[PDB]
Amino acid sequence: AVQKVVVHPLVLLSVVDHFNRIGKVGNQKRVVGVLLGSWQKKVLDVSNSFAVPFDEDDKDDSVWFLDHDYLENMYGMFKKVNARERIVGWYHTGPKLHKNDIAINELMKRYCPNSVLVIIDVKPKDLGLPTEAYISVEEVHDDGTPTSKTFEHVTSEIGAEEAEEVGVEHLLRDIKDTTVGTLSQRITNQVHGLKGLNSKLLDIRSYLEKVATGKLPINHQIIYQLQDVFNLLPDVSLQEFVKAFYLKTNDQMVVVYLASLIRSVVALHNLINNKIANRDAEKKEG
Amino acid sequence: MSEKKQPVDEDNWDDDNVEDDFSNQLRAELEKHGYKMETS
Amino acid sequence: KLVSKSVFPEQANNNEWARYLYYTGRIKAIQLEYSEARRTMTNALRKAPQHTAVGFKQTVHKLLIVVELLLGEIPDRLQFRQPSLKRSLMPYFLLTQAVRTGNLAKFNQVLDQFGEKFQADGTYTLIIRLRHNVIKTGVRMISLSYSRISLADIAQKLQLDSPEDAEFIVAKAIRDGVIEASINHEKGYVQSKEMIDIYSTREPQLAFHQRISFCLDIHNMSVKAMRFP
Repeated sequence: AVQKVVVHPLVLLSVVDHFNRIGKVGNQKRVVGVLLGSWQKKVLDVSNSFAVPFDEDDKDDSVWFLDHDYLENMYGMFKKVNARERIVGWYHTGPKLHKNDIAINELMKRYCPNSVLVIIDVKPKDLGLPTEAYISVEEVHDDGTPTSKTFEHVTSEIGAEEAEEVGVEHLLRDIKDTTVGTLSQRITNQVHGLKGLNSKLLDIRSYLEKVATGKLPINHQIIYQLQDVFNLLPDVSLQEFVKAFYLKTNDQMVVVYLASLIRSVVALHNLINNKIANRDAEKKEG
Repeated sequence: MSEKKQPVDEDNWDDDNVEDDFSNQLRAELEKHGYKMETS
Repeated sequence: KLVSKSVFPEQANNNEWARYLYYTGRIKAIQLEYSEARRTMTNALRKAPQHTAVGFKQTVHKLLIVVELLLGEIPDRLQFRQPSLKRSLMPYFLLTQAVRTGNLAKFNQVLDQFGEKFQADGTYTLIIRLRHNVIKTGVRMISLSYSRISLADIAQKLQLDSPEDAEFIVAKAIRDGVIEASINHEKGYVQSKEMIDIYSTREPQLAFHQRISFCLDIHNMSVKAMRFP
């Protein structure tokens, strides 16, 4: 395999309304329903999906039920009314996974050989995009365990469609179009500096988890390696960027030229009609 | 205030100081000093 | 004034604010604050264009440009020649000619010859560093011309009688930051040189906060000007 996904918010509301279907009744654990999908390339798409009744008792996390007859009858309806659509996986509303999810996944990989799950949150405040993709494949193990069948975080994104926001941006009414030039950059400053480096501080919290704990899979495979991709910049004290300040002066050069010349011409913009219309409105007032 | 007696009774203003040296001196400047190479 | 300086909230009639900045800039003439005086006396010069055809703008320019001659360098003054000025010989055409020449005999012939009109100057502190402005105009012209110059050339070509007197003038020139000269005090070498990095790497992009601070000031003066009707 999967490149990434294309997921419209329509199917997310198709999770939300069934969360309304279960929020009125006894919610045991969470929602598990079908994720239909439009798989064409190694990229993915989802235009629609549906749900299915489900309970689970947490004693061996193996007593859990869908209705495959209901799944294939309503899938026969939706396949009948739309030949484009097919199943691509499932979803769950509780944002943390558990051990049964490989039995859900591998139990429904019999219909199509991939069955991607979707993490969402019905009350999201801290995540970025809600949508999430795994794939249940193996890297065996370095020790080669008996089939360490593993979910893999395939990258994920919100999909888009022409004329799908006809509802949406009319509904929300709150959008300030083109806040370039005012405070959007510092919204992204607070949220990327703070909300980026706090994630860095939870990764260094996981480093302390390797200090006092974390011997499970101490993970000396990807961590220092892509952290050496990070360590393309060893930015230690004395800072060692003598070969970057004439670079910085080259970067500052043209832009401060544009501010000098161009903003002098911005003065040349305001002054003419400001004076002429000024004294028109001044000495032509009486 | 202003009068009290007086109602009864890139240009040259840029150049006139060097043009003074173009007014009294060095008329045939490198044409006698230009002639120093062969007259002397 | 200096303990209780209070100037206008808003400027008055431009004749009054013009002549007012001429008065206080004419105080900074004798106070010898040469930086502010050239721009407030330039401002005051250009800001009063209306005058009687026999003068008072040549009075304002005449008694304006004396310390501008005393800056060590001057441009060739204004830009609009006046013949009744030429009859009155007010701001000394011949003396500023003696300034841009490195001359001393005709210079002090202007000084000694016209002293009844130097009474009409009333600012005899002009000459006491204006002969010094002749010699600094000479060393500034020659030093500005040559890449390297030596005391064997200038110290007796300008007849300063000795190496060390020119080393004192270049001591005051490096003290004034005029020249990037050096002097080997062993054989008598002014081992003078010219510094480098005239490119627009850093200095104009630093200057653009003065250029654009100026521009935003005129933006806001245009806005406050718009606030009136």
